[PDB]
Amino acid sequence: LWFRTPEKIYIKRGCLPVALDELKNVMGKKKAFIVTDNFLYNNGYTKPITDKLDEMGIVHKTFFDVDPSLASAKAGAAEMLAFQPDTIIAVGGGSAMDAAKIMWVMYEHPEVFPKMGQKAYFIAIPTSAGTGSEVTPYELLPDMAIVDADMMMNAPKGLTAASGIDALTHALEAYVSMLATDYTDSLALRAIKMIFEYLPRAYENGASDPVAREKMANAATIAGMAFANAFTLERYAEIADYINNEEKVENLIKAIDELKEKVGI
Amino acid sequence: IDNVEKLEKALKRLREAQSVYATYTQEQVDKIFFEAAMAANKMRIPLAKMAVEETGMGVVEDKVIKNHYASEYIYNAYKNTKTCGVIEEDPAFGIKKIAEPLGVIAAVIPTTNPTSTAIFKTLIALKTRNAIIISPHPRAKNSTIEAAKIVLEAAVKAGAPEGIIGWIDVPSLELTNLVMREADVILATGGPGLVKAAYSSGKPAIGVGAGNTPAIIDDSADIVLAVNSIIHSKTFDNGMICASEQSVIVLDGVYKEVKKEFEKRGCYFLNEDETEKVRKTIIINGALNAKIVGQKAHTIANLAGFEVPETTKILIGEVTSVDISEEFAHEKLCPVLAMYRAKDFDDALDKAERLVADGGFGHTSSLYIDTVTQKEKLQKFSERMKTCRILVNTPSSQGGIGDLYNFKLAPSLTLGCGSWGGNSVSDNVGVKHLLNIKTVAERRENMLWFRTPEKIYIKRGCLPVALDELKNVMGKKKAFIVTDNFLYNNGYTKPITDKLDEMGIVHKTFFDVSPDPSLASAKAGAAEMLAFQPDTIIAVGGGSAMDAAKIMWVMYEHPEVDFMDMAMRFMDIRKRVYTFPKMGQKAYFIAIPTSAGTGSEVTPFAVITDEKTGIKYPLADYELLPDMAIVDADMMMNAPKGLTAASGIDALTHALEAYVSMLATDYTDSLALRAIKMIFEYLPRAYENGASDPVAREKMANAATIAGMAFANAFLGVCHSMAHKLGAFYHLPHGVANALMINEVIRFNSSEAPTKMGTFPQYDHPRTLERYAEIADYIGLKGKNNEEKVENLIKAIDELKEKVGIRKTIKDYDIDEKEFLDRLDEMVEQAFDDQCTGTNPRYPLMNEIRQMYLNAYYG
Ligand SMILES: [Fe+3]
Repeated sequence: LWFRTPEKIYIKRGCLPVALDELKNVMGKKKAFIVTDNFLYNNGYTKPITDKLDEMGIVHKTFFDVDPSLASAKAGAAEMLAFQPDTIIAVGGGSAMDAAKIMWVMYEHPEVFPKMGQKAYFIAIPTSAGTGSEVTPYELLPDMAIVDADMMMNAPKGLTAASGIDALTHALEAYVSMLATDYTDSLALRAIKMIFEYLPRAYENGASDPVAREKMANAATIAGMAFANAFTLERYAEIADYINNEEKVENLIKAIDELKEKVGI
Repeated sequence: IDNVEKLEKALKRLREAQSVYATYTQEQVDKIFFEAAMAANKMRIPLAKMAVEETGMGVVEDKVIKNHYASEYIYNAYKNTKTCGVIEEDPAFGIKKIAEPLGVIAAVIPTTNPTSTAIFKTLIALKTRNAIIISPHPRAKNSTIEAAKIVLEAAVKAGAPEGIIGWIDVPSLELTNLVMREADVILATGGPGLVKAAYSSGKPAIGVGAGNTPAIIDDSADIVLAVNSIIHSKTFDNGMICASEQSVIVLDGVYKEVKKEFEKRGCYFLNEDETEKVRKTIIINGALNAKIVGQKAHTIANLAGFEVPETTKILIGEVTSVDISEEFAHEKLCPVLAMYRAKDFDDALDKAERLVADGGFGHTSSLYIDTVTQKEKLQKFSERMKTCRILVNTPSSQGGIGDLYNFKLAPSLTLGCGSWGGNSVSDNVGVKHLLNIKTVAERRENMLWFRTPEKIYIKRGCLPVALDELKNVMGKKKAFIVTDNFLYNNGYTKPITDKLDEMGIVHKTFFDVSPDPSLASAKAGAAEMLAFQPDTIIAVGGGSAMDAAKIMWVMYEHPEVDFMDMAMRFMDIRKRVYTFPKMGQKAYFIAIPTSAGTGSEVTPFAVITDEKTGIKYPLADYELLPDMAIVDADMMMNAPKGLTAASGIDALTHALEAYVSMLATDYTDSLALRAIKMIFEYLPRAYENGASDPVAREKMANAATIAGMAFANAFLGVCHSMAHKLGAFYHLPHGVANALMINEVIRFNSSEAPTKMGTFPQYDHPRTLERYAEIADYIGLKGKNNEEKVENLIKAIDELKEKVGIRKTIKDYDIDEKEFLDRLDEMVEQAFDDQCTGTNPRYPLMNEIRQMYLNAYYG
């Protein structure tokens, strides 16, 4: 077995500026390539990142044209090759991160796993709390991950519910998986317990309950780690007890149905 | 207002008016500013005539220009500047500036600029929402008063409070002294005698200095431009304006052309007798003559006693000395000018500094030079003059008040001279000097992290695979194996050297590491590494070998590093004074544990014994994380009984203190809980059988690794701060020392009313009892009231200690009572001054640490 995670994972509210100032100017990077989508770029969710990269001396280029398509990935790779960046920042979560990873692969290896750590330094910043794509791939694994609730305060209700259910599903299959070990078991159990407590609060109040949003972000990250490191009746019984080993499955499925009802699925 | 009582009443009414005016919005202030600027601009011509008639000096046209400047440019500069409420707002942080007003201002007006300065000060006071009191010079009083009226009425026609500008009709020394002592802030002007009283009154003040300004002309200069600029600036308002050139230093190379250009355009050069006459005329009885300021060159010459053509503009007298005794080296607000002869640029710089230090210290200075190829001379000039306003190719009178010839310079009168002149501004006085910026702060939290070594391989028999990976993807060629003598003598490194000797890797081993390693062994290992120059480092020992290998790695990649500098205590890991050097260029670090409960294969700590005094110094930084962690049960199935028990209890203490620590997040919480459960579930079986229970041995190693990650990301507490010193003083094993103190630290931390807390932003209130309750619930214990659960946890820990053959107290390990008592006083101080102590939730004191030690010893 193994255990692979990104080099640095930074988690707290308001950690985006400090995670950039204290490292990016320290490493001496001079060029940045932000990759986002139309919606986030238009609403101005990339403003703090460009504002931070403006205070210190880095020139930045934004690519906001991206389910992703391979044609968009090739266009982004061509744009990267023309711009020749050094740091790649992926913002948006989900499709945006996969697209950015593919662009990174094609930009650092135009011949097309090969070793891609020479031309670019990859940073992932999620704006959704369901995918956990910043910690999952093993040569696609990002070099750094920044998790803060400020980027995820104003998510819509349907997206919030879908993201929560996706994180729950990831945690459940990470715990049940045949390759699961103690590390993934502990992470998945923690993620499930945090999901069964704060998802209704995040779906009801939304931005009015920042604690629930931050807990959902952390649970999404833990579930992503568990899924990345881990791709039966006793397992489900232990999960239910943590939250005659036959009725426990029924109670767990009833609780899952109740949670789905609470978020309007 | 010519007596005290009326002045006090005026202050009272001005304070009442300011209290109302301080709450106006942006639009009202904008309208008032616009109306006042309109009135002041429209009344530019009569004011200049009145000022010239009353003061008896100056040129009416230049005063018109000055009034028009003080209205139009002042309005244009701060036309759309925000001075009302929130200015800067950073949502990520919690900072917010409000920019409140200042209060009532006591403004002093000189006699050289009666109306323009009054207009400027009144406008900047109105824009900033402050009241103002004008104290006019006795020579120009009426004119200044009129200026204020021209604004005041306009202000109250836009919505300003009635008594928002006030003035003293008849000024006197006692009245001025009293009015300075009452206003919150003083805005002084008029040079020495008044600025000293402003700065010695008990209230904050903003004064201005004045004096000589030197103009330098060198070989590579535009002669026509320099001469004409000097003439323009000197003749502007007959030199009665401040910052006008008082002396010009011309180099030897272009003296003739400069002199010819000066005499071509209306300048009169003085011979010896006329120079002496002007000397006697200018300074009388060691003071400036009051009948010379603002007068024409012809008038000055007639006062001296000789006649000059009616078209003469400047009187120029060539002199040689720059000392105080030279009357031509002093300030003179008149068209009289002095010219110096210089040999090279350095002589010009020396004369300029000698002339600016004695006179206008901190005020303007000017240079004329070709700033295309003579870049070095410009930098030399810049890095030499104690001058707040250095001008290049610019007339000084119009350059000091800079919006005409240069931009991005604040347009204003009241030229600040900085600390050199006894002032506190060192800049052009704008609106930002009349504001009280107040900041709003919101509670944030420190950024946290999750840092682990990459490529952590977890499987029995996986060492062959992970060591074969070394050649395919990485392809290293040299290997250095750091172990201890015990495992080397018993052949515990045989598989590794067998795997390396299979293929093309040259390997060397170092086995001279004793338990509790010393720094001399670190030097020996670093020297051997330097001699061999390896590409990989492998540590195949449990507790001491990893620390030794890490310190040899540090001393090998950076031989110039110092241990005492590198082993300092800090408060924040990311704010430490000493920054660890990067370690990724020479060697590759691999850790292969053989004792379960150390966790050093995944953590940034390393403890080293000094051997000079005998103190175990722990040092921590994330640059020490190995690049490869290989854990395999095969090399851990032959541990003794006592060693296994010590390792298990040390791992349990690691997990408990990681869970309880202030730096605790969900990651370390889950890891610590899993490690805690798996240690209780499997430790006795591993201790009893050992070789016959492979499952228990694998589970113990897995739990040890989980706990290692847990406290690698969340630092430990005071239990280790005590156990380190206890095991260093009496040669006790680390696990045993941890076992004897955990059940007392648990009681120490679980207090709803602690004497002190751990001063961490996310640690809001004492919550340790609840955390211990969660631990008890997860481990499978029963209780109620959140109190019996902690007691049952303590009982379970005691039973676990009893099961693994660990005694009950310190005294059971043959520790002399007198020796213990004689060194407890010195050991407590060392226990308190430890790196881990700063992370404990309760932050123990000295007496409480001593009491814990006594309770541990006496049971
Ligand atoms: Fe320890």
